[PDB]
Amino acid sequence: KVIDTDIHHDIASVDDLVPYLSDHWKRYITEYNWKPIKTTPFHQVRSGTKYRGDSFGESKRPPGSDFELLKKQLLDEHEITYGVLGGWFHEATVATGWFEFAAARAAAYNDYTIEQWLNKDERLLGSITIPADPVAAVREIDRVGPHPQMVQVMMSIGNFAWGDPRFHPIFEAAERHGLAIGMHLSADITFQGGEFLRYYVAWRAAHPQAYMTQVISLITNGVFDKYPNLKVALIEGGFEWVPFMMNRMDAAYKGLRQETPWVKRMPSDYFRDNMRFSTQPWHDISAKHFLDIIDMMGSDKMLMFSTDYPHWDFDAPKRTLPPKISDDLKNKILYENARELYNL
Amino acid sequence: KVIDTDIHHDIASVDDLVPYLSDHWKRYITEYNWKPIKTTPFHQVRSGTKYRGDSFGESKRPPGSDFELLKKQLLDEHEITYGVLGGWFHEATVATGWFEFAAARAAAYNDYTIEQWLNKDERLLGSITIPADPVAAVREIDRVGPHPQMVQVMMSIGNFAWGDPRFHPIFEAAERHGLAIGMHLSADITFQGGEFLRYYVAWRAAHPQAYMTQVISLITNGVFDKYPNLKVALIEGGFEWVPFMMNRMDAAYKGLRQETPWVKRMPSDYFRDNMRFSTQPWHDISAKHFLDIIDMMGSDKMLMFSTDYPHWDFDAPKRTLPPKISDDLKNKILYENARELYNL
Ligand SMILES: [Fe+3]
Ligand SMILES: [Fe+3]
Ligand SMILES: [Fe+3]
Ligand SMILES: [Fe+3]
Repeated sequence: KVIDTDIHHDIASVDDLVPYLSDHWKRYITEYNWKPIKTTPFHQVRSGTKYRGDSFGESKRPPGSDFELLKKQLLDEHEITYGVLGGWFHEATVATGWFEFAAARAAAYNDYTIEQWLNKDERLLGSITIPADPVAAVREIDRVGPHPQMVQVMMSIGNFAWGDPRFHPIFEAAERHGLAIGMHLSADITFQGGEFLRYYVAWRAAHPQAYMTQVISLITNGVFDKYPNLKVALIEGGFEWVPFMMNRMDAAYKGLRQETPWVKRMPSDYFRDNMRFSTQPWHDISAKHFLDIIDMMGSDKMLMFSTDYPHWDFDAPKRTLPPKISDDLKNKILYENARELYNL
Repeated sequence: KVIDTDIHHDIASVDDLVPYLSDHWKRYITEYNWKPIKTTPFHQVRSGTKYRGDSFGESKRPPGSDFELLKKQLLDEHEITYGVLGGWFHEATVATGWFEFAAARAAAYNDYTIEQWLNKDERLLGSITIPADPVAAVREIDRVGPHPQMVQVMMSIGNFAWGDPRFHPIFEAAERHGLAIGMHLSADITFQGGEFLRYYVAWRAAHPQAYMTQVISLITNGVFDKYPNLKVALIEGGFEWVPFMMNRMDAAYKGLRQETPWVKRMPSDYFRDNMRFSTQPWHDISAKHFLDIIDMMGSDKMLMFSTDYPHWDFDAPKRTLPPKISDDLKNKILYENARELYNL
């Protein structure tokens, strides 16, 4: 009855990666003291920062890194049929130097998911962590993509556009392996002139813009005309802006499609046929206003559920959707739209 | 019946500025052959580019640089009661160097608008062109803001955020003079990583994001708590995304408001009380979807109309709103909302 499309399991220590790195790269952790950097100059102004208070546990363990707490607190407690692990490994994809090392960690992150998460539970599905280098990412996708519980290539949203023709081999590898594209913000997003907007509360209100840029980038570069069977899940960008983007791009393309002649359809088509959007973070939306938005969308196949466990704005699956919506809709958003996406 | 809030008068050539510049800066046009730069690597793939086919006339004159044609084709032809001239002078405001000269051009642009446009027709109103530097921007507002037909300070949208405390002296100087803030895109907006997104059709699709950052920046830096009678006109960024941003910022703020303790109201109160949005460019929208957007806004006082004369996606007043809406809403969008905004 419910498929969770955004779960952030984690490593509890950078040392969890040493057992999967070649001996060259083991040194960067053991001897050269490599730690992952995040560039966001701010965070949630609350105790427990980005997490639920009850996700840390008693062993001082980073939330999301304890498999057993994941099982109890989320999979069992909230009756999850299938959870799509997102990871907390975006750092390797949005890395700004040491790209060779970054590719090594990508493979290392995926070994850790397969061996310490996917293989320990049938309800867990995985996303492939990739470096941004298209050659290495195709090489990683070919490596762990054949895995049966691997459903998604994770294109972490950074300060570049995935739909650029340089990354087109990565989409082809994912279609050649029956995978969807997941897309989730990273913490490094900046905006015009590269500024962070001074406050986390402002940065948080802005970052759906980066999601919007990626859908424009996928559509205008003809990614969906080249691979019309590829689907892309936008995870945690919201969805209330979606009818606006559909209308704007349709109107833009009615006058000017000759600039990108490889785009054969109307942009709102690729929204219905090739893209899914998570409902998290859910905000109090009346059932009248929610149904308006579905109607402005022209489909009920486009929304999916996610909890974002273990993050502070966690959404519980029986407490989020407006109660007055049809059970048919309720089941499509809670289960069917995702199940179709992941061939589940 | 109609107040047009986006009209783009222009100079015919950089020699129109020379009478209004000091001798020092005359030389930059006379001897050093200065020409404004725009950085956009693309434009509309169409004959006439960004302009209407009938806007050039037969003089080879730049569209919108011809007072008499603007009168016949726009003010008279479409029966405009008041036009808010927005100019095409954002280059001075979004200048990236030679700032001292940029201030001088700002004044010369305003001198041009006053002497050759505002003082030649009573249905015309003006925006104040400013340099970005807040000291000299205040100097210019003080100098030309007392002109009886100047209703707006033009805060041209580039690759920075106007809500920054750096700029608050400009906000204050507008309110002290009884002027609103206009906010219109530049040619020079980029996005994540400072990229342009390869095709003008993509760039068109994305530049509403920059409007989104401006309204976030205004709220979170407390511009409207500092000046609660100050109103801002987002002109040509669209409006169908207004509901999503009001709810996104309201959800953020319920939980994180102590980060910005100067923000005393709810974000969506500022949207209703402090912000006004243009309808251009108008995309077909059903009557019910349009009314659902207004219900979602919680106010019928936020939408205004503009033609965007002389650009290629010009809207005509008798033919843009949903033909099924009440005369009460039609008059509020076409006239009343702007008339309250500009104390007209
Ligand atoms: Fe997430
Ligand atoms: Fe989150
Ligand atoms: Fe305009
Ligand atoms: Fe325009």
